[PDB]
Amino acid sequence: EEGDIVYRLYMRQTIIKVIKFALIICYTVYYVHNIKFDVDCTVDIESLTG
Amino acid sequence: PAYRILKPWWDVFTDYISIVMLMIAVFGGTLQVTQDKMICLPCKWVTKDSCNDSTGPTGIKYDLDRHQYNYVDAVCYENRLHWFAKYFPYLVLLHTLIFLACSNFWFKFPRTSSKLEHFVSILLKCFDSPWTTRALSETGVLDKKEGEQAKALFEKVKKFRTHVEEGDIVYRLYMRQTIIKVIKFALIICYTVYYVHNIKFDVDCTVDIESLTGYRTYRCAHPLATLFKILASFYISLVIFYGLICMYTLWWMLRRSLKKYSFESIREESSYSDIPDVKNDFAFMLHLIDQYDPLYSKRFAVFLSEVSENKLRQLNLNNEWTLDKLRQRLTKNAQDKLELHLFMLSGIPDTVFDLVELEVLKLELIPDVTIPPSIAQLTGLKELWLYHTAAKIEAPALAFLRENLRALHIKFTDIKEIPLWIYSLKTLEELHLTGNLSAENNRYIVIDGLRELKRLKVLRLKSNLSKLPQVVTDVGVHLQKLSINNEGTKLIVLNSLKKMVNLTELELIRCDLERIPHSIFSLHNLQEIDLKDNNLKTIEEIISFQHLHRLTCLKLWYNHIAYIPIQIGNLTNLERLYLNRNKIEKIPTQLFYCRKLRYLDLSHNNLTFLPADIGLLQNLQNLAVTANRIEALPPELFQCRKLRALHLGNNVLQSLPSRVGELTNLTQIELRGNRLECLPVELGECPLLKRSGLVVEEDLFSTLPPEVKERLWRADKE
Amino acid sequence: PAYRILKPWWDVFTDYISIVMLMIAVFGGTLQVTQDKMICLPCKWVTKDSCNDSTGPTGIKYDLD
Amino acid sequence: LEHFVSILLKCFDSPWTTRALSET
Amino acid sequence: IREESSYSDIPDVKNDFAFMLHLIDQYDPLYSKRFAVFLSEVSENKLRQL
Repeated sequence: EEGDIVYRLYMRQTIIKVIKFALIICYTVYYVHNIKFDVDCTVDIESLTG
Repeated sequence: PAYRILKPWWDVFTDYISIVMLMIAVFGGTLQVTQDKMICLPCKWVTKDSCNDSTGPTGIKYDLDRHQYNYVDAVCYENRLHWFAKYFPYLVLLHTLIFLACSNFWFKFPRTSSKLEHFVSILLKCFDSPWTTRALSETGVLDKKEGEQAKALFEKVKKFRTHVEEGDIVYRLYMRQTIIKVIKFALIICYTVYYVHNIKFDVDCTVDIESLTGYRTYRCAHPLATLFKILASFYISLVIFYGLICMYTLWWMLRRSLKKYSFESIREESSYSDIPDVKNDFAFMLHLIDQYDPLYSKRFAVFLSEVSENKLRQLNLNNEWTLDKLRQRLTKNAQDKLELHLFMLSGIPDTVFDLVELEVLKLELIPDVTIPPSIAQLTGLKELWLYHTAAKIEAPALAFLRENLRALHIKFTDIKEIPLWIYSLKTLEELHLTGNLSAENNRYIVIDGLRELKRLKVLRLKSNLSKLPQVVTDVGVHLQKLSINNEGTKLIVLNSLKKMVNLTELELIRCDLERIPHSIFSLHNLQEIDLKDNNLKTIEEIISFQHLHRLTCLKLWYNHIAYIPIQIGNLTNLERLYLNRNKIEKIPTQLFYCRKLRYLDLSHNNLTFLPADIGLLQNLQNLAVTANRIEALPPELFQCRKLRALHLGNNVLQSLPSRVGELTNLTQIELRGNRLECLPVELGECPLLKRSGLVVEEDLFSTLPPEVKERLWRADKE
Repeated sequence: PAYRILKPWWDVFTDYISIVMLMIAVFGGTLQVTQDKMICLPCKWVTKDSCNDSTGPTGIKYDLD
Repeated sequence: LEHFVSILLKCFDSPWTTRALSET
Repeated sequence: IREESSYSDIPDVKNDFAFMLHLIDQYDPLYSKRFAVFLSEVSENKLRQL
């Protein structure tokens, strides 16, 4: 009757799951479009290849 | 098996973190193995051992074979690349392994493993017991089996406590373990953080091999540097978390000082105070189990209490003694009263009180007794004897005893064995106290409350008393018999005894009085007097006993009396007279005015002959003159027609007169210890005599006629 | 199951050491198998069966397959 | 060995032992 | 143990049964103690009486 520990932990657990969910949706969708097949890159090594 | 209970939460976190560390270790290792590449090229223009870094463009031509690139790769990988970037995952793997070894060592180490498995086995079989939950529920009738289970369990716990108390091995090893983990933590943080920045993607290396290639310097690239860098950051983060957990554990353990388990909370709460505190190597286990679940501590603590054990003893004792067994153990005593005598038990079996016919209860040397209400079943109880047994009681049983008791005997060492409630009683008729009734500067405080015992008809005290208590003479309105056995301690009477007008029998025994006091003459109702061991030499004062018309018995043995005063002839109502074991030289004839005498005992005096006046005891029935030096009996002895027993053995008789034939009612006679050669035939003339009753040596007995012996044979079985 | 009692502590340590030894054995074995390489080159100038060790630089040509 | 340890465990597990030891 | 618990009538052990006891002693002396009781003849006599 006295404890009240299980409810608190399950509460915190659910909250952590939800906030983590939101974060991963956020940055995943923000950065997903950057994947591409072809890329142009300028690396600046003249001495080794020209 | 069920060692989950041992492991605390921090141990759990350490375990899973170790698994994760091992996972990333294996991953980095296999990644290193499956590709192990570095990509090198030369540098044409050199400035300070480094690259100068100075119509479409065209590719550069170095004129090298594919295999030479691999050679220079291997060389620059071997030499100039830094060892940490090579051997990171191997080291991590090693570290994880030695963490886990430190973790599971004290389980796998046998000397402690035995103690642990034994401990937890005891704990689980204790927790599963039913009597535990009963005892806790308490805050009937039980099975024989589980009682013995519990008893065996108690002793198991006791020997186990004795066995574990000395060691202190587990605590030391756990201490060493934690310390190793912490110092190793610190070291790995140190050099890992010191060397982590050395990992780089690009490396310039000058190896000095001109002959094989003709180039001095090289620029090389290491693809996996970035990945190992992030893994190392992640690694040290996990490691930091691990070490903080270990530090918390260490701080807790060193702060708390666990060698003594305080235990005070349950004994304050549940009111089981008689449990000692715990010593080293058995407290630590309890601290751990407390960290897991406090309930098992409480469930285990119950067996440590002795009160619980005493109650369990009472329960087995109530369980064991069956009624049928007790019924056969009972005894019907000399007064035709059913009695039970018990000694040296742990308490009172409750099965006692269903023996409804019981009339006397005796308790001897039984500690911490409480009288239960079931005593109301013993409707016929009349006596209770408490020998060194203090007794508590509550009101219902108390009321039953107030209304249904006649006598109380107490044998005690001091006041602590005196129940205070006895003075609230009302139907008591006898009180018997054995022990000193007084304390320093507190004479007779123990008995101040006697006034409430308004029905006491007999008091006897054997208490080494200097004086007669005032309270006795105050209660003397209704007291009928008082008896003091003082064991030679001088008693002071001092004028109070005169108030006891109702007294009918007085015994002032072993009080070293040395003279019969004159207060006795006012006690006109006295029937019997006994003056054991008062060194009495002359008893002339008995003249004033002539007014005690019911005086029938005078008991003066083992004194120094030299002669019988003549006035004895005026005590015409005497029935019993004992003057044996004295120094008497002659018999006055005046004794034989007491013609209602039945019993006279003059054995062990200095008598030579019996006067003819012995014929005057017309009411004599039994007589002992044993162990004097009488040679022959006067004829007038046989004028006492009513004789039934004559004890004359162990004298120096030379002949037995024939007139023994006249004793019709003789059934018992002593002639043993004489130098007779035969017996007179007239012994056969006694009708009521039997073979068992003719008490004489067998060789002398054989001299009788066979016909007499046949009639004796017939007489016995009839 | 029941033979734990027979084994003393030193036997236990021997067992776990043997496990570790076998582990490193298997690892070295598979490592040898999966790459089994050595990388050789010639040496142009020889002195006592050993290398003499004697406009930008240019790569050397041995003309080998 | 298996026979020996069987004897040993059933001796340790025997009920008479705890009485025999408790008497001292 | 025979000096301590006062069961003197146990002989010393010979080869191939002593060695086992030494091993069990190295594991835990307690099993050796609990096993030692049955060797005594006093144990048999007392159980007969009981």
